[PDB]
Amino acid sequence: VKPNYALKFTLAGHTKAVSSVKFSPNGEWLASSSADKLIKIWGAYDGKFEKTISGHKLGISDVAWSSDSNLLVSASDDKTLKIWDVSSGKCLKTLKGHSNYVFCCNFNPQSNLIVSGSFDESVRIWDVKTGKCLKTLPAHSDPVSAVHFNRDGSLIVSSSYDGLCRIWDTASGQCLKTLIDDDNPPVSFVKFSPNGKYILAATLDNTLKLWDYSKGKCLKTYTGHKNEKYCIFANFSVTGGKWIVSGSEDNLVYIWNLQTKEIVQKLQGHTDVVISTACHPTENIIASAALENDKTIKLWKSDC
Amino acid sequence: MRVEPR
Repeated sequence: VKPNYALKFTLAGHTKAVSSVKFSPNGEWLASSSADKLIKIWGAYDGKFEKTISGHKLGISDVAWSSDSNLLVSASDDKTLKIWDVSSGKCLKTLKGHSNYVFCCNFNPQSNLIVSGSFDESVRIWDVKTGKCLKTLPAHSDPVSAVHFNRDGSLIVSSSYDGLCRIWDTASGQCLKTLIDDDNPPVSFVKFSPNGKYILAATLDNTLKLWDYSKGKCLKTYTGHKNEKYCIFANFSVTGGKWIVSGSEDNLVYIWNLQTKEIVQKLQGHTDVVISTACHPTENIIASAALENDKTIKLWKSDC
Repeated sequence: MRVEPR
């Protein structure tokens, strides 16, 4: 079985490169962050622009939804994160304390906590209600490229240019595991599988790997794409067939079979590096976004 | 700056 993703919409309106796109957990919305210091909200199913959210003093590298789809968090080069009410567009909180560009962010499932990773080689855990920083993990010896909570929020996975993935106990901040592999290539992205048993990690040697968290063993490898310079988002697609979805520096969206590792589709149409992909929580829908020479988001639909 | 190469 192979998917047949086809272009449904292109979304234009960011004035610089787009950095991240995410579907709202309720499937209604796509949120995009960009170098032009803006977040934009679009309808997931019709591509209609809904609103712009602004207030960061520099560009935004990541954005994430709360579980109830009511809040957003953004990570910015102005060294802060911001918590936003989506319906009103107002900034509810500004999370300060990182000493460098903030690069990645995510809510936990309960959405009382936010995790962030920064160029200051640190991971921080923040309280949503008060905006205070609860914990600072001396997580890495290089910039932190990704942070992600597991299914129930008891664990944090982080990745860094230092070549390490680290599993942390959220409650204690103690490191439970470190994944190392061979020649220590920079790790550009990491995230838990939906079941929380596996970890998908991108390295800047044109490689994706599926690791079993419990065993510390790499189970699958995915290649054929170009990934050497940027921290590209990758995804588990679970609404139809079980795919791995990633962007690529050859302007293509790559889709692999999870079990067999064969490339099952390449989505063509972007005119720059595809920095971010996102998979719709209930429909076979992919959102992709590209850098300076493109500046657009594309929505793709498939039957499986 | 995710939009800039390393």
